[PDB]
Amino acid sequence: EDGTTNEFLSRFVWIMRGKVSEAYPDCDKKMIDGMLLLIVEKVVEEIERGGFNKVGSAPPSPSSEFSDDLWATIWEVSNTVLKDMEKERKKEKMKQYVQSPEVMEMCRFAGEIGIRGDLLRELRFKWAREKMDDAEFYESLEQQRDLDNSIRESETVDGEVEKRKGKLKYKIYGLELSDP
Amino acid sequence: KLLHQPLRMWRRSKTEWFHLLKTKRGCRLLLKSRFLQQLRSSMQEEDLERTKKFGSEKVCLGSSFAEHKRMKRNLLKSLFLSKRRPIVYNSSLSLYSNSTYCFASPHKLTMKRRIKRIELPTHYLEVNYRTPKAVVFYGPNIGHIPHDIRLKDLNLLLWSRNGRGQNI
Amino acid sequence: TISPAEADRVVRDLLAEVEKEKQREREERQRQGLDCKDIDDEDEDEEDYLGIEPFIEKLKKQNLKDDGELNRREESSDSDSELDEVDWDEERKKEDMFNKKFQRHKELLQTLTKSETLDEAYKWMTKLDKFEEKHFKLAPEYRVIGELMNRLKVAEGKDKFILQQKINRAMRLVEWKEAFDPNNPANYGVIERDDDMKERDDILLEKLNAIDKKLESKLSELDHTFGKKGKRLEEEIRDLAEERNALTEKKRQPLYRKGYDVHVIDVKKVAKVTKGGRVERYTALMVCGNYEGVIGYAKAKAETGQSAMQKAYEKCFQNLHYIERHEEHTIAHAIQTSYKKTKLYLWPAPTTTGMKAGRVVKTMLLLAGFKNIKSKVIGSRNSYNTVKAVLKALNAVETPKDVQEKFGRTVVEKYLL
Amino acid sequence: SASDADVQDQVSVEGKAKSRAAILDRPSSLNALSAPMVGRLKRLYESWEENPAISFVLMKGSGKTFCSGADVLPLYHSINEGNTEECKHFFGSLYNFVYLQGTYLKPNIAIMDGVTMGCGGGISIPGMFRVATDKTVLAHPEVQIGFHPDAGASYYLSRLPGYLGEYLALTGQKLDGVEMIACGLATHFCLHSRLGMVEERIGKLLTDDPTVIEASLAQYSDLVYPDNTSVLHKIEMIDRYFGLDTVEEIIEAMENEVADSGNEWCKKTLKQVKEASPLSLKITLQSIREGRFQTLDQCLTREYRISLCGVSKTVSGDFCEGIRARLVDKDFAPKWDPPRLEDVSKDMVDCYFSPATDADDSESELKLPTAQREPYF
Ligand SMILES: [Mg+2]
Repeated sequence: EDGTTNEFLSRFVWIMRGKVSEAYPDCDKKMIDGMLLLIVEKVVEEIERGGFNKVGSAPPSPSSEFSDDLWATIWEVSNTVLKDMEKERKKEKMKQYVQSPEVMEMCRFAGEIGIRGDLLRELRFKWAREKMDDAEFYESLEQQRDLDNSIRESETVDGEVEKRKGKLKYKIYGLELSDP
Repeated sequence: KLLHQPLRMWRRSKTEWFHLLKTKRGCRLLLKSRFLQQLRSSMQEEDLERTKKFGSEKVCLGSSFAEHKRMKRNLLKSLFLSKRRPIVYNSSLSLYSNSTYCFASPHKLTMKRRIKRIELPTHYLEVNYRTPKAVVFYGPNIGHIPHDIRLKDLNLLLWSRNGRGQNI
Repeated sequence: TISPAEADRVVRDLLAEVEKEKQREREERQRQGLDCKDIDDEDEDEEDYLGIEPFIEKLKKQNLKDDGELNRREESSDSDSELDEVDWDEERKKEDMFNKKFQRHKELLQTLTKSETLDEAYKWMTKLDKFEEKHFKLAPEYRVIGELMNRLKVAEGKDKFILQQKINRAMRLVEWKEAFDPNNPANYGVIERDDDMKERDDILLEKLNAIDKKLESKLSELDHTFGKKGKRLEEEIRDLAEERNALTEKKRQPLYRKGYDVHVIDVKKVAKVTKGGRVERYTALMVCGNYEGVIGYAKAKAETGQSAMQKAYEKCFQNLHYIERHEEHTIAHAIQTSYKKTKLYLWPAPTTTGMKAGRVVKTMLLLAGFKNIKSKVIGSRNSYNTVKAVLKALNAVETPKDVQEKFGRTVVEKYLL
Repeated sequence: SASDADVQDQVSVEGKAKSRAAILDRPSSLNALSAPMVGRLKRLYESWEENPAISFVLMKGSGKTFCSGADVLPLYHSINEGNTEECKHFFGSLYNFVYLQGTYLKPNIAIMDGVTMGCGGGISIPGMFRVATDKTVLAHPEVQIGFHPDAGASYYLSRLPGYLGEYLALTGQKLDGVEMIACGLATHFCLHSRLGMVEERIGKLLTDDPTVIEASLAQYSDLVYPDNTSVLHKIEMIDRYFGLDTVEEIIEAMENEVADSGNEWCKKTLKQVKEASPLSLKITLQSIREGRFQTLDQCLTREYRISLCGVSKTVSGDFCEGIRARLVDKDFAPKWDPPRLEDVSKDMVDCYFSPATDADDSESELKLPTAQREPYF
């Protein structure tokens, strides 16, 4: 879980540093560093309050430490960062869904029929897209099972009572050799 | 077709059927009758059933794969959400079972023999039966010659690559 | 079905409806003036619409002559369907096989609605998934064909042509795959008694394993046993060995493959000489094929010709080759092989040529699925060496796929160039 | 025609049972990429992807050099003649080939059997499999010629662990094959003398599965571990010094440590830094740090904008001066348009990253078939 939040912090700092330097140009860099620290502290306070969902679903009241335009820009930058993560994770899943064996055998049969060129590529991407939809529906059912299991467990307890920024980790041919 | 009668009593029955064809009015009324309409509907259903020998219902499922799956997604979503805390469940089960039965039932070749139908040479002969007159406009087809010989026997003479529709 | 009394009712109703329409039109005309010369003596005596009156008089006379049983079935005239000769037991086993699978399916869907815990619901969902992926699974080729049929209903012109050709090819491939799949137990038979087969093999496998454990334990307790108890354990071991031998015999059921044709090439009487005279046996050579590129052969020897043919028929599915054909009708190129002193030549031909071959070569090429080949057997016409030379020739043909893999280059048909 | 017989000799094809290999054979320029070579390579790879009889593809080099980068002398002579169109066409062809390599539907393997510089890494490192040998030397000396590490080099350098991408893009430091395995830029390693063994094994595989190809490459590959004197054992220095906000901060901190600690690595890194153009050092740092949080089509887009600004001589002529000094006159003492780092302004380096599509022009933007390719890497 540290990787996703750390990437969010890295993207958010990289955007908001330029946003703050454009916003208050006359101030020196140390003021920018302090305001970036305050902004990231407020954002991680938001995350520790209610996750990444409330950072992208509905705007809360702004803090009096920042202005309303500053909180609006922070909200839009957070939306942009989460959309970039959604697109990147979707592409990383397409990487393994295009090459999945069901899509591979359907493409093998299609090419053996004579379907080549753009039509074959289109059908490949389609079949990968219905496989992605099936697996994400399966994962949503699994997550709902987990949440309902946890809430019913918590409700039945009441009845049953009374990233290092540059470290090497050498791995070759799928063999981890990081031990001293 | 649905009147598989014994020989002697059908031969006695044919006189009454021949009297109706004596007049133009009788032929018109036989054409416009619910008897031949039921015969037509049963033959339509019978011709529909024979298509399943070619795996027609599997092509129908392959065409409609996404919405057939979406029915199961809807059923699982309802039986998760409205159950984690029943006519909907019975209706969805009946629909999914009807669809699964319609798409997965194998072809049923019955005991009753297929009726042999008169062919019309409309691929290359255009007929106006009023005079009668006809015009040739195309060439014949090797797969449409109305002989009652099986394909495996006749392949010993023709040596045809059958299945492409060509005269090969 | 339809009762014959119901047929008499409907034909009498039709004749009555003719009379009612005639009298109603006569009434409508006669009330409005309009003399009825076109109704009387034009729909009663001088209609003669089909020229059927002599046929009526001929049929009326032939219906008042002989006596039999009036409701006796006879042989049909327009009979000879001739493809209606399929064993009905397999087909009526397919019906309740599908019915048992469907009832199991309905039971799991009804159990999915009777859960109370979502862990249980997830478990029965996974059981339903494993059931549907093993018994109600649609092959991916049908999904490709369905997508192509979806494009085809709105296609026109050149696209309609090209999609029709592609779906024709796909339908041929899926029909072949469904008919001749070796993994389907429906594609097998029994031969004359010399998932049911799956479980009847599993029960024998478990029995054999149990007997082997028991035999190992008794040999273990026989090693340290001396005297009369040693003899009693020896007899017990012999009984166990007899049971295991009988159970091993019960698993050896030869199977034939459906959709294959088996033909005799040669039945010969051979002889061996003893001091009592000549000992005469029969050899049978037979070939088999599915008309789709698969060909095999077997040679058997027995006391009679029928028994030799039966042993060869049981052995004929044990050595099957797959032969590549060009466009399902001919060979890719001209091929010349020899087996011993039998030289065989084969020449490919265009698509309306036919098969020019002698009977051994013609039978093997027919069963492999070829249509347009010319051939010549040069030298010795030993039928068994001819069979072996045909199989040697058909396995030495280099297809355009083979050339493409051998030379690392693209091979194109010249008319597509 | 007959005039393309030299291009077909420059990019050879070797065919195997279910695989094709593209071979670079320009020994005069040490396999440097020209515009017809990139056009031929793009045509070959498009046809091989379309072919369902080909399972995977290869890229090799003949000689002691895999690929020495792009052939910049032709572009220099074209820029000298006024028109900038030839440089433009070469650049969108090269970036289109790099984008094709990054999004390729079949497995692709690169054999890196020598010196790899510049866009030579750009055509191979986006691929699925990469084989490094004991003769493989990877460097990025684009800042010392007056140019920037383009062709997707801002994509894979920015994704290295720590701030090693900045160190490599600013100093032009050589990487070996073992170190390239350690950095994750190479997938497999084998000796030069053992390459016929792997090449014969790979040639007659009849599989589409990348797992089978990976297992075969690992089985026939060599097992190596980085030495004690490797670059990666000094990664903490890279994160300490090259992690600073601006270039002058890095130079000042390294100078302060050279005054205090007298670190020989710091002196060598200073001698590496001082040989580069001040403008392209700043453009390089900005593009390396911008490319960390964006996809390949975006990285190639602003790399195209930087390239098309650097060839128009809008704010500087350091490209032509570096090319002339290090390739034509060969006195190897260039004089940049800003002699110093402090002369370079924020507005000058923002001219390279500007949306030139907003200037009512169309061919100043990089076209990419993102709809047809539907990117997934
Ligand atoms: Mg002779």
